[PDB]
Amino acid sequence: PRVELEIPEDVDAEQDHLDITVEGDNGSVTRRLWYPDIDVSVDGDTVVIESDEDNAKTMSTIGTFQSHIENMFHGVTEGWEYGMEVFYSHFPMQVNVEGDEVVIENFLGEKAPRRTTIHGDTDVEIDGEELTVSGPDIEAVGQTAADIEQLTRINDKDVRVFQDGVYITRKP
Amino acid sequence: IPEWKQEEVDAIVEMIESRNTLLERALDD
Amino acid sequence: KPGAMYRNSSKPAYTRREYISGIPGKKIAQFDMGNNGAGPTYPAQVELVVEKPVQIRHNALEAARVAANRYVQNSGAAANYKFRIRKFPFHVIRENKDGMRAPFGKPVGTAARVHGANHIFIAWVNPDPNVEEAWRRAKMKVTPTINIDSSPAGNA
Amino acid sequence: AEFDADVIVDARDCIMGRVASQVAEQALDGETVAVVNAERAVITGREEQIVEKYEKRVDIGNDNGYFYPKRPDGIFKRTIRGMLPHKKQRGREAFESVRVYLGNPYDEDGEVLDGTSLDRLSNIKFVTLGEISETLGANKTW
RNA sequence: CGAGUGGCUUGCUACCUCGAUGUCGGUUCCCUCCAUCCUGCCCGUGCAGAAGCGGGCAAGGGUGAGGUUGUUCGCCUAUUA
RNA sequence: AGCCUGUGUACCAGGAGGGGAACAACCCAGAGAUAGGUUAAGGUCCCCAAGUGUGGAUUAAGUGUAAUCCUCUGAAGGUGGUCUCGAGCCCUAGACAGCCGGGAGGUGAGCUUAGAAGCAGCUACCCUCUAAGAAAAGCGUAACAGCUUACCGGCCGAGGUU
Ligand SMILES: [Cl-]
Ligand SMILES: [Cl-]
Ligand SMILES: [Cl-]
Ligand SMILES: [Cl-]
Ligand SMILES: [Cl-]
Ligand SMILES: [K+]
Ligand SMILES: [Mg+2]
Ligand SMILES: [Mg+2]
Ligand SMILES: [Mg+2]
Ligand SMILES: [Mg+2]
Ligand SMILES: [Mg+2]
Ligand SMILES: [Mg+2]
Ligand SMILES: [Mg+2]
Ligand SMILES: [Mg+2]
Ligand code: NA
Ligand code: NA
Ligand code: NA
Ligand code: NA
Ligand code: NA
Ligand code: NA
Ligand code: NA
Ligand code: NA
Ligand code: NA
Ligand code: NA
Ligand code: NA
Repeated sequence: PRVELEIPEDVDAEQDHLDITVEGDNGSVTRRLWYPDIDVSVDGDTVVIESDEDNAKTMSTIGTFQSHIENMFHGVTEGWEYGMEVFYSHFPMQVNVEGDEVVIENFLGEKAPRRTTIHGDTDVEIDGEELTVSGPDIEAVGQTAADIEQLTRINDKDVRVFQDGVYITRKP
Repeated sequence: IPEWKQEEVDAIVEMIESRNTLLERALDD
Repeated sequence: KPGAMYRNSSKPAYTRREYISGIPGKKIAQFDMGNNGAGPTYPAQVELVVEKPVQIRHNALEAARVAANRYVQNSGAAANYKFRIRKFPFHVIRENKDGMRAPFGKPVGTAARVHGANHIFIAWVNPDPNVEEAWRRAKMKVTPTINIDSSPAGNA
Repeated sequence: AEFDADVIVDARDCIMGRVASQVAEQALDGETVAVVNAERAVITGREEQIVEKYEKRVDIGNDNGYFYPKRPDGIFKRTIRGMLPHKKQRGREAFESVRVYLGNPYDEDGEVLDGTSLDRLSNIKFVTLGEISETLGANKTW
């Protein structure tokens, strides 16, 4: 099998060994794409993913490499953004960006601030009760958004009653 | 060889006398 | 008592009631189920086939049958289908319940000997195989692994 | 320090067992062998089960003792010892004329033995001795 | 109803010892197993909370003092995570 | 039951030597001494004599590398893990999936019921417009609304489904 991905005019993709880097006006993302007998190479205007095997396990990874690269094309141009919404019922939750990590205070009245560290070059811009997580690396942005939501996870009590927390509102 | 498709290409050609593929079909007639 | 004790056919056939007394009655309630008034005049005929020669205690037959027919009530108490368990527990089984002295056991029950590939159950249905399910439940209560086989039915 | 090796073998990206088997055979033939870059040697399989085995060996023991090595250094040497009758005179002589090294203290670049190399491009299920030692608690002195 | 795992009980067998492998219970002192009682981290709930019930990972540590009985076991009391 | 008790046979007992990690009866093998040679069972990556042998395929679990067995467990049941072979049906007159749009009126059918309007229960389930559209397959409402399946059209482009 062999798939060809025509790279966007807006982008440049280089690759040595098992590492591929994609640069665009919005940034640059480098990934490792390592799998038995799957070659990824940059043939001028198109990135090529090929292999001499067609077994199910191989086709699975080929399809995965594809979406991974296309996702990079998108991240270096249009970019990736997740929208979030802070929400509380009794205690005013305070979500601030301090350093390279987002801090949440007064969660359910908690005295101890809850926090999490942002992944890579991901921007977490907060405006009122709305958050926007963005960047060129979907992996990083996706996790940062997720971690934020996970950060308000509660297991001790009934979630249906205690719904406070920040949640992903819009997925790219 | 679906028949309903064959009949449509006819009905279409009829109204042309007095799906897109079926219209383009009739037109080819 | 576990089936481990009686599922094998390693003992001589022991079925002569003229020389054996005190044989417990069978727990199997019926052998003909559904519309026994009608004859196999159905489109589809599925069978539960045993895949290994084994002994099946009347205990397992009843539970297997009930679990299948009690379920075939996805069609209704007077539904249109007929169910048949073709085997009967002829083999009398003993237990040595003194130690190994004068150990010939006393009669404790009965079992049916089924050879691999025979059909123990046969159902007759119109294209409405809920019976295929009644059997997934039936071979669940008998020792052997089983094959659910359909005969008259090219309506796939 | 200073080892007149008649043969210097490079273990980088090679199957530990297949190298060991050959280094054993050669030492019993009278050759003085040195295995280089032990930390970069490799063993195929699922890292999780592989590590469980070696971890079990570390935990095994008692007063009589079962000294199992943690550094890629000894792991490899013990591996070779298992392919030699190390308690017989001949066996101990051969074993003592074999030494494993972390990295390469020599000037020459060791040679790659036939049928011991692993192609990283067609293999994903394998582990580095160095990684194993790190898991075991070894002090990454390399 | 069906299929199993363990080798703590009981039974079976009679392989080992009758030129003897010192009994039950207790005690003291050491190691271990997990099918987890508590503790850690979790899932479900007929999960509002609190208090629970059930389940998963998990053997690091803990799992105590007493009244009757030779008792093992077990019954009972007050403490206890 | 490494149980008890028959039977036929070969073996141990009273049977070496080779193999099986060890091991009375499993495999080869029945054996004067000494010597050269070739095989048997079994084995040829190292320990360990002989292949890191050849053509091809499967397995990712260290499954497995365990003839036989007290000794080598692993079962009923389950598996869109993966490989191979077959049959039926659909498809460039554009299939399967997804996304976008349409899902219309007589009409909120009649009946019962304050009520009931696709959807409490009962009966029926007709015809119009049309390229589609149930007298409504699933939610939802006090009943409506709202959200969707069926059904049609578009985008897309190659196999898909049982
Ligand atoms: Cl030790
Ligand atoms: Cl030795
Ligand atoms: Cl691999
Ligand atoms: Cl002889
Ligand atoms: Cl292993
Ligand atoms: K004795
Ligand atoms: Mg609570
Ligand atoms: Mg003594
Ligand atoms: Mg456990
Ligand atoms: Mg302990
Ligand atoms: Mg004798
Ligand atoms: Mg040799
Ligand atoms: Mg194994
Ligand atoms: Mg076997
Ligand atoms: Na007696
Ligand atoms: Na069964
Ligand atoms: Na290996
Ligand atoms: Na040890
Ligand atoms: Na004695
Ligand atoms: Na004692
Ligand atoms: Na513990
Ligand atoms: Na007491
Ligand atoms: Na003899
Ligand atoms: Na031997
Ligand atoms: Na293994």
